[PDB]
Amino acid sequence: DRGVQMLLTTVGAFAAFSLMTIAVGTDYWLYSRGVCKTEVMTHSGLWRTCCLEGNFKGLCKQIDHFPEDADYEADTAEYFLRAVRASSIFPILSVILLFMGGLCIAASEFYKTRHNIILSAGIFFVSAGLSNIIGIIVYISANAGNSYSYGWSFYFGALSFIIAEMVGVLAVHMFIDRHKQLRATARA
Amino acid sequence: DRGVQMLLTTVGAFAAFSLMTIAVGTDYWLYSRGVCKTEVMTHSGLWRTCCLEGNFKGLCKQIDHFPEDADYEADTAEYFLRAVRASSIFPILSVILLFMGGLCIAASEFYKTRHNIILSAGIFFVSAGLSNIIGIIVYISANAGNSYSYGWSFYFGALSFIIAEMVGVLAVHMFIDRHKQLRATARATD
Amino acid sequence: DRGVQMLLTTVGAFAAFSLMTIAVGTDYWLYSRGVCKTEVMTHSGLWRTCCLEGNFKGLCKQIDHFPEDADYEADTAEYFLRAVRASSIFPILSVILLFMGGLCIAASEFYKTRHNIILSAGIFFVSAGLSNIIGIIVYISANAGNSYSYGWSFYFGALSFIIAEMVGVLAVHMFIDRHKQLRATARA
Amino acid sequence: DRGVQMLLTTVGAFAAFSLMTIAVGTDYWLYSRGVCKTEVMTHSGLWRTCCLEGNFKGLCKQIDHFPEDADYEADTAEYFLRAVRASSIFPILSVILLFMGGLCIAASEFYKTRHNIILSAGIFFVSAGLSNIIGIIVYISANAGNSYSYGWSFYFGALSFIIAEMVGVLAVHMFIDRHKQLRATARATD
Amino acid sequence: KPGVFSFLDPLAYEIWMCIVFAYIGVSVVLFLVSRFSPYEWHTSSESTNEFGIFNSLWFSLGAFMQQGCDISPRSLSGRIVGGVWWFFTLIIISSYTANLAAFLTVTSALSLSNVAGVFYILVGGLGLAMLVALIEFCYKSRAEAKRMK
Amino acid sequence: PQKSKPGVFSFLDPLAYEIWMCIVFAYIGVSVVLFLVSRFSPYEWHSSESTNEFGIFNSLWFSLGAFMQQGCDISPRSLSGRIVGGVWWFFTLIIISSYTANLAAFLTVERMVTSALSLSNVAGVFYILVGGLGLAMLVALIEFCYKSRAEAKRMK
Amino acid sequence: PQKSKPGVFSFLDPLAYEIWMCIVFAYIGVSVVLFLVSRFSPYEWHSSESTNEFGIFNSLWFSLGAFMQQGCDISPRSLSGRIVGGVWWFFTLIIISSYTANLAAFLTVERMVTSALSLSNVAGVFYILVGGLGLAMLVALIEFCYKSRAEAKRMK
Amino acid sequence: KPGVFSFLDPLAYEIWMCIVFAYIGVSVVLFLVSRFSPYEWHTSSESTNEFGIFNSLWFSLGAFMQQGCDISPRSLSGRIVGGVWWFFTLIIISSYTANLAAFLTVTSALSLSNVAGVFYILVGGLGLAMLVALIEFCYKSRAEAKRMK
Ligand SMILES: [Ca+2]
Ligand SMILES: [Cl-]
Ligand SMILES: [Cl-]
Repeated sequence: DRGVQMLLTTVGAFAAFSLMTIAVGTDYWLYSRGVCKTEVMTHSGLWRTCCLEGNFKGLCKQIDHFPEDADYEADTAEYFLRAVRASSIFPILSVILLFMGGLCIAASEFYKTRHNIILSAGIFFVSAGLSNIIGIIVYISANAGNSYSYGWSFYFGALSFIIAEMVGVLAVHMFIDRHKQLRATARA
Repeated sequence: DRGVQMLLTTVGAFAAFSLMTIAVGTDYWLYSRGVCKTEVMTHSGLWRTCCLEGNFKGLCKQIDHFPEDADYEADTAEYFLRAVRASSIFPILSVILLFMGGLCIAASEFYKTRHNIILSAGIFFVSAGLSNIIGIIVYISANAGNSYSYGWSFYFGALSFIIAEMVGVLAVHMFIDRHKQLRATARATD
Repeated sequence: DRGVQMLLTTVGAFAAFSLMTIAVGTDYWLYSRGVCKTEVMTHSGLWRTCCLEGNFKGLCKQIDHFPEDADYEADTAEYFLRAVRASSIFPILSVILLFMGGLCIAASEFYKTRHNIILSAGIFFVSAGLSNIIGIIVYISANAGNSYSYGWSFYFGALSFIIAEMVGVLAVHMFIDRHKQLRATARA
Repeated sequence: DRGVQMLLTTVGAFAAFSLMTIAVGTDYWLYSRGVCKTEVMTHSGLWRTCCLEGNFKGLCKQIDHFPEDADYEADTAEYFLRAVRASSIFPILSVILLFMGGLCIAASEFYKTRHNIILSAGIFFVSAGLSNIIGIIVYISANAGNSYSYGWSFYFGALSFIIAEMVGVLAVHMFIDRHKQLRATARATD
Repeated sequence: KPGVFSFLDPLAYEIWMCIVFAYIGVSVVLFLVSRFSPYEWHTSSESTNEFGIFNSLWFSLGAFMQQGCDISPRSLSGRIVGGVWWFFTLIIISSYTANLAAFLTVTSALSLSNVAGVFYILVGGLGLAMLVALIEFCYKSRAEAKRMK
Repeated sequence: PQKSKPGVFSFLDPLAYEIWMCIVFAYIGVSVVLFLVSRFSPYEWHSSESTNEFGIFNSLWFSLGAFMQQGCDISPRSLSGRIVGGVWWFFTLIIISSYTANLAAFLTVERMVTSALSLSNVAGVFYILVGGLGLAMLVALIEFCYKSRAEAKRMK
Repeated sequence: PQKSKPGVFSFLDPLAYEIWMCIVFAYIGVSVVLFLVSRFSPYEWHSSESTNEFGIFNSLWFSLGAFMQQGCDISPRSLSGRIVGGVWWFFTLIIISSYTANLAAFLTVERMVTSALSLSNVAGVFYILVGGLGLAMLVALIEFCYKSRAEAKRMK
Repeated sequence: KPGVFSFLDPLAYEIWMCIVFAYIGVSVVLFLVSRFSPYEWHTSSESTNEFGIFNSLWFSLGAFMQQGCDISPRSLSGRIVGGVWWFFTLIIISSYTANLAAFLTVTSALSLSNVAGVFYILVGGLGLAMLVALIEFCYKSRAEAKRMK
């Protein structure tokens, strides 16, 4: 049904947006050993890492994305990857693309005569999914530079990517159905 | 040809069930060195191990599925595999599914009107074969975890799996033929 | 044309039979170092090996297919392979099959009302080819038990196999054409 | 669209021929250490090697394709490869085939009735590309048989091969279009 | 102490997760570029291609499994997706085979205890497929019974 | 004593005999399940022709082709058939990679009881291939003879 | 100093750059020759439709599929086209085997200037795949926009 | 000193010759079992299958090259031939790849001097195919010119 499809697509869009917004704004991206001052269990996110045990429990410290190493013989690829991870450009791009898809799906309901808004929403949703993929790869690969595990914030982003792709599929299906109905009306 | 197909299906079903029951009951699964007292040529099945030749020839002892000591509990996967082997749930499940397939075959031969019973029998036979495959894999994996050989009970189980799959194919063919005949009769009448 | 095809089939059958008969009846199967008495260049065949240089040039000696070795721990597979090589069962079987195929072709020429003789000839020819394959494999594998090369007898047998398979293809094509002509006559 | 296709085909043919001739003539194929006197940064093409920088900057010497001594004629394969490289037969053959393709294009543009000229031009262009590939492989293999780099003559040859293949595709398309138009006219007239 | 799923050892967990993510993304993009354009539909309306979302996922799985398929993309964007997926698949599967050959050579025949996991996965997939087939058959039978009333 | 050369059937060495028997069983079961999920439903039947071509023989051929990494003329189209095919594909990938990891090393191992492969290490597969060709020829000839006798009896 | 991790495009390491450029050239030439031998003859044409579907784009797709060991919906049927296909198949077999011999070892080599593969060694292929998906999306959107503008101008 | 054809090193030339012999035999047997029976022809007369000698050789080559085909045998004998050829092909190609990895692991990138031989074979095949296509075209053109007179 058109109403069922619209409800499912809107619900998925909102759920994905909320999950990704929580993922960006939370500090449970990774569990690893470290120091929250300036080596106990630490939970890390995108911008800050905090300890979970010991005397320094509950203290959060900002992530140093540019460590003061010897720095000799440094390829620009590592600096570019570190800058991409520090700026979190792809998670933020995914957030903005999801929000723009949500506005497009909202606009189509108030602009039912216009059909390319739904296609734009689908494009935005699948682009947000691809942005999620690139951001996840960037974050994991930057983590490379001995036991670690990811919290629910990382898996929140994973489910956000999956839901965004599913919602994009549903939006493109709605576009197909609208154009097919228009063609059938024109034929008769 | 329906009658000869029915007879072949019944004969194969009974043969597979009998072979699986004999294989499960009998202890001629593996020939390997061991002891029957709570190193000589012994034979072992699913429940008990007995020795051949020697002074303790013909003495059977139950298999201990949790050897060594200290009750090493560090990984749950090994405990799960050992429990699955000890219960022998998959060969027995294969036997049960074969029995339900035979019962379905008999009920279909009695009712002669409800066609879904043939499909249920075929499904039961296929599932019995799959359960036999799983049980064989579990048994061999637990055995791996001194030259050895497999007895005639193991090959009885293998033949049971093969015949069960054959009977499942025959039953599905019978169901398809019944639906085709029904459709042809419906087309002719209308 | 049917006459051209039959002429080519007969010519190929005769050429293959002659080539294999030369291959079995010659002593240039293999070139290797050895002794022709009871270590100079020696040319070997299926039954005898002869020298090509030195004081013993021109002297031929029979091939010992059952050497007097220690013989302990000898599997029956090696003995069976040695027996197959010594008997040359597959080259002789190929020769017999080629001759029988030629006789079938001649009979079909003299029994034109009968059509299964051509199919029998094709079966005989392809079976002779497969026999050639097995025979050369047996001979090479038995040669395993450091420079060696094959003479023109082995390659004569190889060309005999190729020609036999080609002639079998032609004979089966003739069978197909005869049956097609019969079916066309029956239809009209 | 026939005229624009003809113009593109002629432009590409001329570009490929010019690039191949320049690449063959010029000596900026490889940058490597060497000597120009009968170890400094030198450049080498297909015929001669010249040095850059230093006191002997700008001095060119002909390449000796049979280095070392003792005239080691042990294996004929190496001698064949060295002769093939020294003759430079494949790049020059590519140049010749490109010239014949251009000549065929020009002749077709005049006759306008014999359609086999376009097919011949396409065949010549394809063969020229294949000869260029073979020449590149022979050159690199002989070079392999100290960091090095490839100059702009090597990439001129590569671009020549690419453009020659593109023009061959265009010429085959033109031949197909001419035959299609002829068939359509024949069907319409009869 | 390799587990029942030791055949997944040559690649890391992150690689497997990103493989699933990439498979989903490639299939979705294939469906999008195949079916979004109204000019690729002609006259219900039948598309010029058989590349729905289900068929796109099947094509992607066949490409990654080195097994082939009965359909192939024909448009420019669809073929771009297919080619980039082919390149990714070739690299990933070749890397897996090379690292597996390295892992198995740390000449002893492989034992069944090393592939029991893949056997279990196969039987579980067979059971799941049978369950879906019977559920679909029951749904169709119930619909037919309701329509016949 | 003398070093033992690999046997005629040394191509089965890389995997244990238990794995070989389990592979045969898995192949049979997969073919049966594929045929079942393809053909059992009367809603897949149209005197009547099935929507798909996945009979028992065709299912066995498909499974053999998938295991040999070859492929055939048919492909499952239903959701359940595709689940069966995909899981069989994953199984084939894992098993074939494990088998072909060190086949050449397994074909030349000498036991007491880099070099090019010799024909003695592949004579077994050559023998099996020729035997298969002969078996196919015999089956085809038997089929032709039976058909000819049946046609003659029909016309007589 | 610090050990250098393999680059983002370390998957090209097993073969030299000369081999890569020669592979690209061989692929282009094989596609062109396949198209030529398939479509040049007017006797293969029937307003008129060709006997085969081996146009330039389809030939390129076939060659790419053959090189990626995937296969496509078409296969050459003529004697000349089959020679091209077979020789390209032999070339692909040799080259792909040589490339995939030691890919994993080439993806993890550390240089001063067994372990599981990590995502850092495959981030390059993941980046390329996502870029390809984006490029395909852009091309499809451009095609739709151009078609819509053309249709609007046609109706106006 | 490996030659231009060093990619054939992992197998002995005897194996290669027997491979050609086996390929010829399998193709011939495929043609025979596909086309010999008059009961497989129905009504010129059109066969039930597309397995002529040329198509049989093409199928065998595709099977050995790990490339697939557009046709597959359907009869019992034809499928027996195809299955035994598939088994032989899998064994032989897997052995070649394993021995090639061993030969190349006697991490240095491969050089073009190791594959120049396969490149030469490819270009020679392309030239031969073009020659056959042009000869066929010339034959057809001459026949058409003679018929038009
Ligand atoms: Ca390998
Ligand atoms: Cl017991
Ligand atoms: Cl120069």
